[PDB]
Amino acid sequence: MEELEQGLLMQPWAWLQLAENSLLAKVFITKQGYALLVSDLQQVWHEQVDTSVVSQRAKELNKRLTAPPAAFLCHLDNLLRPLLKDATFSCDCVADALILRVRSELSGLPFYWNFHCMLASPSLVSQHLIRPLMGMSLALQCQVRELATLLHMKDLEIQDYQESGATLIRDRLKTEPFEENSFLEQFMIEKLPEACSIGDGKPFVMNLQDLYMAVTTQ
Amino acid sequence: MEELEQGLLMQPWAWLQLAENSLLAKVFITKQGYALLVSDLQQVWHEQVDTSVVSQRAKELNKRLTAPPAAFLCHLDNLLRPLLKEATFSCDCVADALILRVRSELSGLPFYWNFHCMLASPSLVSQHLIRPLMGMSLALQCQVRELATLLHMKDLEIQDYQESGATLIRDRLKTEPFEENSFLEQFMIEKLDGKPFVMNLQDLYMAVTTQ
Amino acid sequence: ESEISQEADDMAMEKGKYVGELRKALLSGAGPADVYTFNFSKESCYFFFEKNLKDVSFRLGSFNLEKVENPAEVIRELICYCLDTIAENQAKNEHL
Amino acid sequence: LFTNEDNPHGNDSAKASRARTKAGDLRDTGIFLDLMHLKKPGGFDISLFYRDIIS
Repeated sequence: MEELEQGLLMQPWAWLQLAENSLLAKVFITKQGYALLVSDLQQVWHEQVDTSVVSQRAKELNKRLTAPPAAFLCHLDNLLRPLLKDATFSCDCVADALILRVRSELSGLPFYWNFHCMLASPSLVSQHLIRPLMGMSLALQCQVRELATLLHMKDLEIQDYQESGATLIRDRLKTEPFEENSFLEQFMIEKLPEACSIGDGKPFVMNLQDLYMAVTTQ
Repeated sequence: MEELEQGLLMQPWAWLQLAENSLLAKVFITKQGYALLVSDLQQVWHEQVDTSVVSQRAKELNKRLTAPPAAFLCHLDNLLRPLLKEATFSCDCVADALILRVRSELSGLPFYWNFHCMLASPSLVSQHLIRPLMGMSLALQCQVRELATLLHMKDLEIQDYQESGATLIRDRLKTEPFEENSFLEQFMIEKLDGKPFVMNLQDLYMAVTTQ
Repeated sequence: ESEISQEADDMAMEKGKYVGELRKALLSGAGPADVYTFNFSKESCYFFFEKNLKDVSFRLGSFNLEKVENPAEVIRELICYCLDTIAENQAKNEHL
Repeated sequence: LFTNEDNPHGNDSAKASRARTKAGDLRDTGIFLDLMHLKKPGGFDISLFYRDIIS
C-alpha cells in the first residue's frame, strides 16, 4: 500500500530476455515480493495475488510447492544484476494463453516452476496506471518545448548578430535559420518513411529508459 | 478485426465540456452500428453492441413512443455536431452506486432517464495505446537530438563569429565552451490532474497517430 | 402534459425555443422559402400531423379530437369579436 | 539624476565604457552621483546597469 507502485515504477525500462518477443515489461526488486507491471492503455495482464488466496491455493490446491516462500524471497533479494551475465526465458507463442514458462534455475538442475497471468488488482491499477500519461506530458512535453525555445533564442541571437555585422562569408556555414513548421512539413513529406525507427528498441535501453525514469521520478 | 477500429482511430478525440473531469471519448456514428466510445480515462464503454441495448433503452421508458433505428443513428450523428467548435453528462461524488442525475428544467416536470453502467474492468489499460505513444516519444527524442546537433553546429559557427565578428556585445552574454555536465544540470535541476494533459496533447496527438 | 418531454430530450432543447416556435407558427406569418405540408388525411380516418425536414421523420405533437356540440355559437361570437376588434383598431387609428 | 531609463545603454557599448571610465574618474576625484526609480517606483526595477558601480 503506497509502497509497491513507488518502489516499482523506479525500475529502469529494461527488456526482459525473451527468445522471440520484444515486449516492454519492467519489474523492480521489492523486499515484499514482486509484481510485473505493464502500461499500454488497452488491456492489462498483471500478476498480483492476495497472500491469503495463494496461501489456500498452496495448502490445499497446489501440491508442487516443494520450496518454501523464504527460498523465493532469498532468490529475489540476492539478485543484484539486472542483465544476464552471459536461465534463458523461452516462450511458445502458439495460442492466446501466453504461458511464459519461467524456468526457475539457479545452478545445475532446473527447478520446475511456472507462472500464470491472472487478473490484476482493480484499485491500484485504476489509480496509478493512468498517471504516466500526465507525468510524461507535464514534464517531458514541457522540457522538450523549452529546449526548442532555447534553440529559438539561439537562432535569434545568430540573426541579430548577422544584422549587426559579422556577415557570414563561406558557403559551408551558409544555412538558413531553423523553422519548426517547415521542419515538420519536410519531415512529413520527405523523411517520414525513412525516419521510422522501431526495430528492437535501440533507444529504449540507452535514451528512452533514463529519460523515462526522469519523467516517472515525479 | 481492424476495419472498425482503424476507421475510428482516425476520428479525433472529443473532449466533453463538463468542466469537472477529463473525458477522452471517440464518436463516429455513420454506419455499421454506432461507435459511442465513451471513456473517462479509467473505463471505456465498448458500446459497439447491436441494437439490443438501444431498443431496450427506447422501450423500457417509452411504452407509447417509438423511433426507427435509422432515426436513432441520425440523431446520434447529430448529437455532438454543435460541440466540436450540448449533450453534457454530470457525475456525482457518491459511492459505487453511480447514478447520474439530470435536473435540467425544461418543462417544469423533471425528466427521468437512467444511465446504465457496468463494472469497470481492471484489465483495460495495458495493451496498445502507449505503443503509438512510444512511437511519438521516439519521434520527439529524434527531434530533440536534431535540435541539439543544430545547436552544436550553430555554436561552432558562432566560434567563427569572434575572429570575424566583434560586433556590439552587451558583455553579459559571452559564449563559454560547451560542457555536458552543465548542460545536463541545467536540463535536470531547474527546467524539470489530467486536464493539462488533454488540453496540451489534443492538437499534438493527431500529428503522429496516423504514421 | 402527456408527450412533451421527448421534444425537449431527443434533440436536447430547452423551453423558450419551443414557446417561440409555437408563437410564430400558431399566429399569423409564414415563409415562402420553407414549404409547409399540412397533411390532413381524410381518406385514412386517422388524425395526425407531420413536419418533414432534412428528409427525416420526427414528432411535433398530438391532438385528440372531441366533437363540440355548439360550433355555430362559438363561430358567431368569434366573427363578432373580430368585427369588434376591427372597429376598435380603426377608431384608435383615426384618433392617432 | 532622475530619469525613466533603468538602462539607457542599448546604443554603442563604447559610450557605456566611456561613461564607466568617467564615473571612475569622478569617484576618484570625490564626486558622487544619485539615481533612483522614476518610471516604475518600487520593485527594484531601476538601475539595471547603474547598479554596478553607483550606490
